[PDB]
Amino acid sequence: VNNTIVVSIGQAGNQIAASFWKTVCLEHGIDPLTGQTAPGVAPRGNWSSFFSKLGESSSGSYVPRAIMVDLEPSVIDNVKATSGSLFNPANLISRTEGAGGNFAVGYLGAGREVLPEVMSRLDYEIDKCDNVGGIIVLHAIGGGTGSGFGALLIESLKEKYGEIPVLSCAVLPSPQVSSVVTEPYNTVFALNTLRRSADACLIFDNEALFDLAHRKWNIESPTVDDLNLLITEALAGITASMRFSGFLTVEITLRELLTNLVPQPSLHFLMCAFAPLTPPDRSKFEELGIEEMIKSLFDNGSVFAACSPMEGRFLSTAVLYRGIMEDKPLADAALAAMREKLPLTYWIPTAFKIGYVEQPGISHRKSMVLLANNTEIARVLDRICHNFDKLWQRKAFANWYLNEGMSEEQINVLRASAQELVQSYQVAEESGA
Amino acid sequence: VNNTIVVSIGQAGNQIAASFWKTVCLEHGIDPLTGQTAPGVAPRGNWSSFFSKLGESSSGSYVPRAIMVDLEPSVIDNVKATSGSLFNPANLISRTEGAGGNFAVGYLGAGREVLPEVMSRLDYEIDKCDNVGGIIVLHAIGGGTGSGFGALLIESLKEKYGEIPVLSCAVLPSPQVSSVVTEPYNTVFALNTLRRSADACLIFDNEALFDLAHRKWNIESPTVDDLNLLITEALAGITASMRFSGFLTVEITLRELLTNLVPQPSLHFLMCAFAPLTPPDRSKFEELGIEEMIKSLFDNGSVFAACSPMEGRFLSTAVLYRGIMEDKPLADAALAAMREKLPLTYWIPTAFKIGYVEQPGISHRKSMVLLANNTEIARVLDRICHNFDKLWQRKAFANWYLNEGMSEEQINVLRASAQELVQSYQVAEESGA
Amino acid sequence: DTALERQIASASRSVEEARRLAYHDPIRVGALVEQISVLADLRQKEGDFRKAESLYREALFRAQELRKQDPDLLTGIYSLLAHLYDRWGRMDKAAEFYELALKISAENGLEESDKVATIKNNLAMIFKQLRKFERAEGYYCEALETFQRLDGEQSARVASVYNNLGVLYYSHMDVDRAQVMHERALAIRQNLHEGQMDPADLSQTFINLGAVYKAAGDFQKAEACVDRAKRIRAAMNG
Amino acid sequence: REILSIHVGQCGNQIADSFWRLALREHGLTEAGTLKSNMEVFFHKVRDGKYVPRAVLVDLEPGVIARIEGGDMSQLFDESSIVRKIPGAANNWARGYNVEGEKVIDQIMNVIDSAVEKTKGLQGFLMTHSIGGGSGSGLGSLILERLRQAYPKKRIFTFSVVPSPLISDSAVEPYNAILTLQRILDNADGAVLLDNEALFRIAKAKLNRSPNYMDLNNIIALIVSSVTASLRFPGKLNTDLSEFVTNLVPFPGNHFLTASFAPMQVRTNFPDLARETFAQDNFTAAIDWQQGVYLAASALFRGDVKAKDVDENMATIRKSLNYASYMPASGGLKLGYAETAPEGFASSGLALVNHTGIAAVFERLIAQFDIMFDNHAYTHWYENAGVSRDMMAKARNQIATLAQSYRDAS
Amino acid sequence: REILSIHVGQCGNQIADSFWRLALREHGLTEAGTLKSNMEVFFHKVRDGKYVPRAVLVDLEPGVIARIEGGDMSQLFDESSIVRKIPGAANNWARGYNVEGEKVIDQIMNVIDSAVEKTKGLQGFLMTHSIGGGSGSGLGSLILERLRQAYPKKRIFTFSVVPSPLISDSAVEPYNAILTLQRILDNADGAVLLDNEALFRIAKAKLNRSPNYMDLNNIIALIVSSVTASLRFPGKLNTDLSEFVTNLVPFPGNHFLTASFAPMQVRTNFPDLARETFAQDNFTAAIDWQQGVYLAASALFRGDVKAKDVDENMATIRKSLNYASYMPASGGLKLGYAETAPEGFASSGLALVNHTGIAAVFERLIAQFDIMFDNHAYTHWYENAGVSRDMMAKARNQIATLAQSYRDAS
Ligand SMILES: Nc1nc2c(ncn2[C@@H]2O[C@H](COP(=O)(O)OP(=O)(O)O)[C@@H](O)[C@H]2O)c(=O)[nH]1
Ligand SMILES: Nc1nc2c(ncn2[C@@H]2O[C@H](COP(=O)(O)OP(=O)(O)O)[C@@H](O)[C@H]2O)c(=O)[nH]1
Ligand SMILES: Nc1nc2c(ncn2[C@@H]2O[C@H](COP(=O)(O)OP(=O)(O)O)[C@@H](O)[C@H]2O)c(=O)[nH]1
Ligand SMILES: Nc1nc2c(ncn2[C@@H]2O[C@H](COP(=O)(O)OP(=O)(O)O)[C@@H](O)[C@H]2O)c(=O)[nH]1
Repeated sequence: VNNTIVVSIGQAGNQIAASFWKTVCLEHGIDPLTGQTAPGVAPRGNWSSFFSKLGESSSGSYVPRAIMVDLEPSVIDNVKATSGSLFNPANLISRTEGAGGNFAVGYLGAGREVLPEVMSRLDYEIDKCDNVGGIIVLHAIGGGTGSGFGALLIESLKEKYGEIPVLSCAVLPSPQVSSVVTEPYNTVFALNTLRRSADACLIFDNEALFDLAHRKWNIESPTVDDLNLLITEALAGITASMRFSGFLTVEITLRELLTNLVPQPSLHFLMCAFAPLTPPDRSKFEELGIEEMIKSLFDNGSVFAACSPMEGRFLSTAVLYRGIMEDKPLADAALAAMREKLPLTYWIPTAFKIGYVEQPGISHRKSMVLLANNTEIARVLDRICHNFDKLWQRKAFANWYLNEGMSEEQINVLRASAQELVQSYQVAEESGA
Repeated sequence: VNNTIVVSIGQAGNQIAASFWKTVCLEHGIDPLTGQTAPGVAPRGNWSSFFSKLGESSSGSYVPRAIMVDLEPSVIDNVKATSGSLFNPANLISRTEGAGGNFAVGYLGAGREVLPEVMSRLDYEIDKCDNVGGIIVLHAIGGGTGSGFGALLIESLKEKYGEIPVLSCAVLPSPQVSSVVTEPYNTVFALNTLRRSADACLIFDNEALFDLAHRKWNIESPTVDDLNLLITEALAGITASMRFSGFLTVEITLRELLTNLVPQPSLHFLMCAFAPLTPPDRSKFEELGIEEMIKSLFDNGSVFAACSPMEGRFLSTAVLYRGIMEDKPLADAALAAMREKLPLTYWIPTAFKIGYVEQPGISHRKSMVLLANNTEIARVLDRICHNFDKLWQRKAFANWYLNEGMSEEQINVLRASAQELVQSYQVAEESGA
Repeated sequence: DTALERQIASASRSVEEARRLAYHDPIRVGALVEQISVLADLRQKEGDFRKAESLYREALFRAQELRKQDPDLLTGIYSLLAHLYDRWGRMDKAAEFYELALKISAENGLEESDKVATIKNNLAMIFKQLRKFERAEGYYCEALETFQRLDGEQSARVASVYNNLGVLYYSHMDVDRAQVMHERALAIRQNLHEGQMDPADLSQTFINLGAVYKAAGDFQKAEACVDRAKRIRAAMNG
Repeated sequence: REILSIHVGQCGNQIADSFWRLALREHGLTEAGTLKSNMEVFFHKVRDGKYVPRAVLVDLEPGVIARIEGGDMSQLFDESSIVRKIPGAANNWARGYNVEGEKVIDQIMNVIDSAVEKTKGLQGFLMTHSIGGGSGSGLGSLILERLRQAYPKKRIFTFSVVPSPLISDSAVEPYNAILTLQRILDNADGAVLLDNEALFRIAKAKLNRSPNYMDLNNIIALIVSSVTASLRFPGKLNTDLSEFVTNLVPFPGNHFLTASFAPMQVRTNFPDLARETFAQDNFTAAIDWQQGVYLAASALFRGDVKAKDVDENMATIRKSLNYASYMPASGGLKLGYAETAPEGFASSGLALVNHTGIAAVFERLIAQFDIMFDNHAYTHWYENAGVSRDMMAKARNQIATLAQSYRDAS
Repeated sequence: REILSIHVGQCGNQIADSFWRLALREHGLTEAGTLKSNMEVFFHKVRDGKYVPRAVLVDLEPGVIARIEGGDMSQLFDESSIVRKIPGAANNWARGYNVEGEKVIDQIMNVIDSAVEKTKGLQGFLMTHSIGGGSGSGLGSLILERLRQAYPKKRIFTFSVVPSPLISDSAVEPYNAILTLQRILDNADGAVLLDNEALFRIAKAKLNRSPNYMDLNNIIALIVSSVTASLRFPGKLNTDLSEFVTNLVPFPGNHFLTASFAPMQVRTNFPDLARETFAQDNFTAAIDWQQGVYLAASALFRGDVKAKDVDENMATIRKSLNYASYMPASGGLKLGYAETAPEGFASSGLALVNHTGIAAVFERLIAQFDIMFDNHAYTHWYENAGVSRDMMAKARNQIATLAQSYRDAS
């Protein structure tokens, strides 16, 4: 089956992937603390999309196709304490110093040091794959490692392989408050890579992921244990078509997902949404039907993004149903109303790539995942382009980017290369209007 | 052939008809759980008296001419679980609320609601008939549905058609204990209909049907599975002349049966009896000859009625032999002794309408069925007339009959109309003495 | 299977969800009210007014049980019951319930609130129907001042109260004051084009000006108004 | 034919812990609500597996449901099918009917209405409470008004628990019955009066263990189930809830029924179950016997009870019984069957008996009311909470009529 | 007269699970391939009992056959009659035709050639796919080239499934039709265009159950069988595959057929089956009707259908139909019969209808192509995988000719 590697860069990408392989292993009926399945019985679903057979005894551990890369040791040592013998600890690479909001440490620095060791483990995974057809890099677009080495690694991987999708499932900076002081820098330095050398960059935003766990999962303080579960359940939702060969499962590979969702090579920043956002308190009589999950998919406060999705133009949309469906013609006819309700872009007549997966989610029985390639995703990056310029008219922080090896000529290119990105939806908004 | 509809009202009428169409289908060599016959071969006997050709492939189901009506859903859903695709499920009408010993729910109430739907299915059956010559309504004269809607339906059917016999094969209240607290009410309210607008009311009594399965079918506790088989074998005995065109079968239609058994329009309450009451344990060397079945027909504890038959006057008698007979002159000469033994009514010189059917019964090889129009059948209804008056001097239960739409003036009419019934045999007893 | 039955099923689930939420967390009363308003609307549309009333009473009991009393919430709930009574045709009860709302606000801080100005407007309208002109005028003026202080003079809500006063004065044949009111309403309504005001309100103002000018003996300006209303109502077909 | 249930008061909700642990056993469900028969009657089918019951656990003093929804049964009940509010209808009818009743009655009805608009064949209300306290009898008197005013054509069966004749158990308790027995007489189509003196004794002969109000309620919770188990376990002689009003309630006042259970997997050969069912000591009320003739008895025999036996057993029983003069010789006793016994039993029996003896329960509760009302003996707790003496003497003049309506029915 | 079958794409292989479970039923075989009629048509006689079908289960994304050859049908298909390869022709014509197509097409043809050198009377190709995806439409477009280049004198019937007019179901799907409908128009002798909007509706009226793509394909799998059941269940008026090109395809472009099935063991009296067969709502495409006149309809009535009835039924139907002006008065409708109905039915019907309405399917798929191609709206996935805009606009200029070729045929 189409194998797929989940590379986990940075603290924000690892702590998603700490919770992502918790989910995926529990999704395949595999113990997430040992790597071994239930004794003697096969794992449910098609395990070999993400996993690898370690030991031919049918009860041994299944090592996930996952390299966890971060320049700070405390993140993966948290994972090594909370995974046991699940991961391959040759893939759980760590360093000492860290990056610390400095792009030019993850990209050209301590991340340059790990790059001969990281790529010597992707080559270990890919040669171990049957035929790998996607690489899901989990990082943030805010830090020094996830946005630094994530910009390095993806440009070190399509440059090497190139015939493989790189879905950079990434976490944008929240606009409510910046978790890094150099966070509108580090995005624009990664928007060089995540525009040019990544086939798609699935965004997530920490503001919207707070609101979708506070107002929707009805808790007071949504921790990062639950931000990395809203993301996870979406990342374990877009990859349910990759991992399951069921009844009428529309088996969507990453390339099969991105041919439907990347219209032209500079329009591949995808948002996401999940349904139902019913809390896990067993609201059984309030479980949502398919006619009303799609009504809750496309709310303005339902996507995992700072922008307002229905205030702009949905350019390419991919609604990935996942679970027990009784109603195929009631499916796709709710989207027929949503073809009328939602702002679409003629420039495209119709775009709803609809996945079914009969294997249900862990938390949900009838779960829906959206991937709307929106034009509003430039309006998230309009904030980042503006917060860059306020920190470039002053020529902000200091030498911190410049002493590591970057130049003022290069930084103005990458601002333009993010300006070329933001205009590339502004090209596609009014022409799509 | 003369088609004949078996309408099944109430729980007591349906559970007879649940077992009646078990018998009749097995009697015609038709599977009672699918409706289809044995593959390729025709059903034995003349199927089209009770059945209908559904699908012209000669192996498809034969839908019986039967509408099952009851205001409680659990009775017909028991039949739908125990008939399969035999009945036409447009005829298996059910409701939710039920009647519950209230005549004025089956007659003027929830039974009034089903009456446009019930009569739209009798019209479906009758138009499907070749030329229908009898309607055998199976109910009880005790409940709120069988005695309520059975009083409604029969007055809604002779009022509509009128040129058709209505043999209300009905189950009187047992005098040993009342299964309904308003059971001597509900009879007298149905003795309006079953005297006036029914051409005959074949009675059955749950006391005698216990004794004829305990003392005769030698079991300890006769269940309602075996009350509805003593009745059934009698109802599949009076209808063997209707359904079989054999060697020397005296083909007795309902009108052909009631011209011999209804002397004047207020004397059409008929008892019944069956012979042999040999248990089904294969008492082969104790199988009864025709000279001694007739000795067991006319015992006091041999009729399906609370009254003692030989203690009163047999007004019109119809002994329906059914099975393999070797002895035609030994037949009818046993009845020549029974012309002398039995109390007959000059007022009639002779009355023994004698059916032969060469097609034998399922349970019996030489089976005999009696239909004695007795004068004692007022003595069953003398009990009901007395138990009405004890519950009318007090003006019993409450508003339950009166709030539904009935009046105290109407109820005193129907007591008189049952007093006109009881005196109508008291007219015919001493004048027949 | 009917569209209304579908809307009810959806609105009921949504209410049941907010009920359960307020079981787990008794503080979340405001959201229950919102969900209730939608379901109560639907019950009114089908004519089940007692069901609608029960929903609002339930909302009210939850609000009353809060350990920290929320007078603003109670004010709003009473005004929803008042409006329910009004649509039901129970005119006295509608006035009584708006008055209860106002009394709760007057006793706490909320004299100069959004809700209170709305209530005074709606109450004034009921007083017009009760044929109590002086009481209607009083409340309309208070609603007018409060909206003036809360929103600019240039707002939809100010123009609405101007309009309502206009109709009040017109109905008691004070033609002069009717004119002033409707012109002030016209002035504001012209300067406010977007989704902050639909054009059908602008047409009502011309319609109302038409009847006022006609009553004033200026049949010329009357027809000019009636014309411009017709132009507007026509122009919203496209 | 899907019966809503209401469990008001501490007495009723403690039966709800007994009833919905016996309704789950007879339908064969686990305690969480999922599948381990017409299950549609008591249970609303939310999903394919989970069956949420059609019960409101309406209650003041919210510690009773904290026992229910704390330990083992929190997943079962829906929490939009409940009400919990402090204060606690302070064993005071006027708190339960007027003060803390009007706070919850908009929430009670809109939770009933959200449970009966999911129905698809609503027939009845097994409203379970006592006529003794202030929540079961006060708010129980208020729900009966508002439910009959909302559903005037549906049968409302009240499953009361009378104050004990033995001692009080509450001081103002004979006030709280007559203020409730008014509204039961005005609204409910038939009430089952149960008595904790008889529920102590019959459970004392049942168990080799001194009972408690969990063990007492399992006598009630079978009677609550056996009344409506010919409605959901059909069998033969299908007796719905509409036939417990037409058959057992002769006059428009005499609708207070005295129900027994038998046997008290337990098998019983059944010539003696009918002698156990209509034992005078097995009826669950301190009704009068030496000056008491029945009006209309019932007999719902469930399980492995075949109908041939009642022609020999029940006709023998009805000769042993004492009916009114205006009831016929072998008649006056309706019957029914179910095709499934309760879990733990193999052949059960029930007997709703409408009897003049239940007026002795009424005459006790008036003779207690007679002294206690004229001397203002707890009256100011009603007067200073909404309910005047005019409203309370008028409650007496119906029950004094009702205690006479059985003496007129002899 | 032994028809090879090809099942390319997830859409086609899911029909193969429906078709070879209906081909085994109509020939009366078990699911393993052995004997439980001309069985030589679909099935290669390997041994005396076991009949291996003449199907290639050609597929990318090898999880579809993992459903087939995992559960209950692994013993049926020969595994030298298959191809399974990752990656999965990524809903991308250029992956299916050029990138991952040229990897498998040497294996596809040499498995076809190993299946047609076992024949002994090869006549046709029931090649089953969709024109929507990248495997069924991409590699389906490649097989049609290589099979016509290898067998230019054999009838190649394409059983397509059109993209829905309702919504997309794939983003780049109007590209993948016109890139495929070119090669169907160039190579295949007659195509049956089916539509999942009509397959939803007609199955919705069939079942009392909301359909799925297993239930939708049983409408197709009967149509796939009923076309070629006058070829294997002979009867009278033997219609082979050579008569669906000469009779139903007037001009050298108009070979896209809209097939219905009726009845939708089910018996039908047959004056109404002909009214059900040529119901406008029973045709399995969203063809135009208010601006649509037929060219050439067919009627394959199988089972217990005797030929005297069509002189009264079908002559009545053809008066109700709308043909072109250049078709005769009672003519223009060919007929056929089989002596054996499908299992489960007793008298079936089929209707291959060549109609100008199928150009409205073409006009939709060009009007979607018109906006989407000029704005490069998914074009770079073809350009960066072999297929240029010159190769794709040339695909449009044949289908824009083809959409005109029906408007020239009115
Ligand atoms: N969703 C999610 N986001 C996180 C988490 N931890 C950090 N982030 C975000 O990730 C961004 C950058 O942190 P990171 O890349 O881990 O810094 P680095 O390790 O120095 O590269 C910050 O803006 C945080 O808001 C987490 O656990 N989940
Ligand atoms: N023979 C026979 N009689 C029955 C059966 N079930 C009930 N009965 C009798 O029918 C009478 C009335 O019951 P029924 O009409 O079914 O009540 P309803 O459904 O409420 O109208 C009772 O007196 C029972 O004795 C049965 O299965 N067979
Ligand atoms: N059968 C039964 N009776 C009870 C139970 N709990 C209390 N009682 C009796 O019910 C009567 C009324 O108390 P109750 O109505 O619970 O008070 P309230 O809930 O505050 O209105 C008391 O006299 C108790 O003897 C119980 O669980 N079962
Ligand atoms: N009739 C039918 N249509 C299907 C089935 N599965 C998918 N489809 C439709 O076929 C179209 C093409 O998908 P497909 O060709 O399977 O993708 P590919 O195999 O990756 O080329 C989609 O638009 C689906 O709506 C099926 O089993 N039956």
